[PDB]
Amino acid sequence: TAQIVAVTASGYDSEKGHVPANIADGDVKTRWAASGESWVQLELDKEQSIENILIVPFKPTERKLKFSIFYSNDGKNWQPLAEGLETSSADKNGEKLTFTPVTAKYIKLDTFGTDVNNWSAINEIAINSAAALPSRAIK
Ligand SMILES: [Ca+2]
Repeated sequence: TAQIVAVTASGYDSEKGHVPANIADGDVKTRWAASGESWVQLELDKEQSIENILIVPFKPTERKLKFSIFYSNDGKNWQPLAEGLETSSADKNGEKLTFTPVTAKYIKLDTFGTDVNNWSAINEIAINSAAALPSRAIK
């Protein structure tokens, strides 16, 4: 996987400490969570080729997360990989999202809550994962 060196976000659940770094700590038991329309931004160690994103949303069989994914080299000007996606509720395995490869230093997810409530909660994200999951092409 591509090294995530820094994570930032619009906000987070500070009472439970569901901080942005939890999205990239390699532990599916910790999560980032924020309410309302939110965003979480992943900075890689360098600009590099991106071919997949692994997303492990919280309570996936109960809650489908609505989100969009953007990429950038400067962290200021964004291009979409896909907009208005929902995560699957089929199982608890996460999903491997695929797309025409791009070059990026930053990946940003703009999130819109779930079909259950207005929290966005993600256990883990990884970039260029080898997870043994079927490819879900997103655009
Ligand atoms: Ca985590």
